[PDB]
Amino acid sequence: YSPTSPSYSPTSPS
Amino acid sequence: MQQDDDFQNFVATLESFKDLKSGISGSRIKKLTTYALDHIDIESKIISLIIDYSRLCPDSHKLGSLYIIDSIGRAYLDETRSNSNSSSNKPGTCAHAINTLGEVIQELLSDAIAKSNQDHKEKIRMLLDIWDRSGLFQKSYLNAIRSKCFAMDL
Repeated sequence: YSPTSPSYSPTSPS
Repeated sequence: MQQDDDFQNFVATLESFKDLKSGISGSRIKKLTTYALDHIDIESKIISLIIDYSRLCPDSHKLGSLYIIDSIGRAYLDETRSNSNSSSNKPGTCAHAINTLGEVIQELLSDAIAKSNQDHKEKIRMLLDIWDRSGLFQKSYLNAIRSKCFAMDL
């Protein structure tokens, strides 16, 4: 797991 | 959906975001972006809410709001880029939402970096690096960091 749920980045808003 | 899935999802999600510390979980961003992108019938309300959400809240929420503004902003930008003034009427909506963030993005970034440590700074640097890498943004529209000093000089 990671500090985010689900994982998200500025790579894609969707 | 039901009458319990109104703007209540957006507000209650942003509230639950404020209620917590550390971690920028994408699920809350998904709920916010979801209700925004679901129909686009609210602009200045959604935007005033996320900007002021950053305004009233601690450092974790400056970064969190940058990621929320990032998802809704990029999604709005693509959605209105897919549209044209020759196929639309009555100005407003997500176009004006971006236009409104355009008057606060300067203080949102500059404070979000100045409030940050090396790690959060570098994350903000990476966010704007991906904006520049995507080619979806251009020069003289990202000076918001009050020029490169903030996260771009080091």
